[PDB]
Amino acid sequence: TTYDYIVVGGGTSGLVVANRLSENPDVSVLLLEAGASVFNNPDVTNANGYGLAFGSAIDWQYQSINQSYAGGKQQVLRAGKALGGTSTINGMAYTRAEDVQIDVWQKLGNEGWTWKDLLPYYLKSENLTAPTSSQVAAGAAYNPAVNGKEGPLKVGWSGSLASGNLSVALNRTFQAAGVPWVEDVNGGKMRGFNIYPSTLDVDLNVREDAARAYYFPYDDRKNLHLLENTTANRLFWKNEEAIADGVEITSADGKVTRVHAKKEVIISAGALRSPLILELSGVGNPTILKKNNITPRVDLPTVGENLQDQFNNGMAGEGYGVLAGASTVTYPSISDVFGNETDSIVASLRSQLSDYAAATVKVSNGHMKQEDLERLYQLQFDLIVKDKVPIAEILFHPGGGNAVSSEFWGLLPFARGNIHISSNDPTAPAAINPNYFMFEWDGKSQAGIAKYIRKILRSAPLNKLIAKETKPGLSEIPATAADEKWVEWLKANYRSNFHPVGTAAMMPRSIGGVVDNRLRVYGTSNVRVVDASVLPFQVCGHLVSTLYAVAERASDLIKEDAK
Ligand SMILES: Cc1cc2c(cc1C)N(C[C@H](O)[C@H](O)[C@H](O)COP(=O)(O)OP(=O)(O)OC[C@H]1O[C@@H](n3cnc4c(N)ncnc43)[C@H](O)[C@@H]1O)c1[nH]c(=O)[nH]c(=O)c1N2
Repeated sequence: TTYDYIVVGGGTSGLVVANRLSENPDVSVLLLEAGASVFNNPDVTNANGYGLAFGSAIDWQYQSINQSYAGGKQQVLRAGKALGGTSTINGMAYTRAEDVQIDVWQKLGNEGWTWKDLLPYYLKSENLTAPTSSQVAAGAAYNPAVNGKEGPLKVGWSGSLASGNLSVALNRTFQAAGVPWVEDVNGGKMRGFNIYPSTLDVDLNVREDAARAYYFPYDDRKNLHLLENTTANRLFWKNEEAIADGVEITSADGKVTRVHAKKEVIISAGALRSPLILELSGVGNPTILKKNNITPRVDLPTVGENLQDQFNNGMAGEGYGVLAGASTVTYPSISDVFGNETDSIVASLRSQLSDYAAATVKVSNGHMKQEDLERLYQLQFDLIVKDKVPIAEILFHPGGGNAVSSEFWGLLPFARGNIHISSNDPTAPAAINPNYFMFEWDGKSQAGIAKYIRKILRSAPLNKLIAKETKPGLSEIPATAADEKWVEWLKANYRSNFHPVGTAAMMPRSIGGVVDNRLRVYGTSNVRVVDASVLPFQVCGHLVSTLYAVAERASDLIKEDAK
């Protein structure tokens, strides 16, 4: 029951760390995973199975508090309970981030974290299957210079991919609206329309989750150990800067035991669990810890703060006939969405930034300083307004038969919330509050994006295919309706976009960070967080690509520190 490294959470990020640290045959690694294999789970393996696993035994189905700035309801925040984590239940889209938005990580004080520092690790993680000519005819494309050829994560396009009326029409309609087709959204400039690749083993025609990528091909390594169906409760400490001695675990039979780490404990339980594990271990806000019958070990009160999530809405149209083709993504900038209204939207946002920052201070009861929040919000504002990073993701796909479905989300809302333990019982549900719709921009941008989608459906040449909008439809929201009617409908119908970051944010400790630029938790010698918790801001694209790259990079930092 002693190992060099214990990796808590056999998920998207954790499996990368366990894979890379176990490359040294003299280093022993223990993975702790609450779930089990999903190698044979048909809701997981099906390349066309997104959504099948929702609400099943492999979905944690975490519950938020009532969202008082939105519709007042509790929202589910889905997450994978499985070897492979959330990569087993996700939408399989493989898209990255805007170069300048990774560069901001260094601007905020994280030395060595820029697009060019992370780029080799995106490449290291990936093995892209080049598209066939029929896939190229459907619009599949890539830039060879920005895609890896030999990494564990297989990426590619469906063998079923075929050009069809809907995707040809969407491409032409966006181009006419001034949004160009881009060959690859993964080279650091994401704006455009694209037939995006997926985390797919194209030869096997199965979802390429993190366990199929980083675990099963390597599972006979004698130095790589898995304890599945096993829940990590908390870390325990050597008897000053805190030195983790190991992890306390509960097995399937309910027995509580200890496993010991000789070098480090890496916490990779996801953004909605890693901060809870810290809190249960005494690392966090001492007032919250003492209220919940925990003895504080490290006074780090921003654990669980700076939670940032996006929210997703859906729209739909009906064709005159059957619609087919590629699934598309569009990443429009603020001016693509707002056109002539852009300057007005920008001025309104500019005028509110300081007030947003003031309101966010209260969320943490002042454990983030107003001045630091204003600095962070100014960086996000500049990315939106000056660098013109995409403000939305819009997916369009055939919905079956004559249906076209769109799913979309604002990428850079300003609302921050938090997650905290609700007791010292490791099984108790956390208090999770993303504060969806807290700030005017967050809903106003969402409404702008929805109106833009309505306009695209009615624009040539796509309009020749589309009989009418069906969701919301013109009866529910007439085209003469004010913006507030859009915001009301979006509030009533959104879901979490399941993209939470920031709950153990990488920032300097003086401005409220939880981990340093080597992902080590402040106040500890040998504890790291390596998962979405550490991203200090949202990214424009889909999270796994960046989380794999971050975990690949962390693995090198861990190896260096061991030498
Ligand atoms: C429905 C849906 C749809 C999408 C997405 C998410 C969701 C929920 N995402 C987001 C992406 O899939 C997600 O952000 C990452 O998989 C999260 O990886 P992490 O390593 O942070 O946590 P992740 O959740 O993967 O891993 C945490 C692991 O820790 C385990 N665990 C938790 N608590 C534990 C404890 N106490 N003890 C032991 N084990 C514990 C969990 O069971 C899990 O295996 C996505 N991304 C993308 O790139 N493309 C997409 O198309 C989508 N779409």
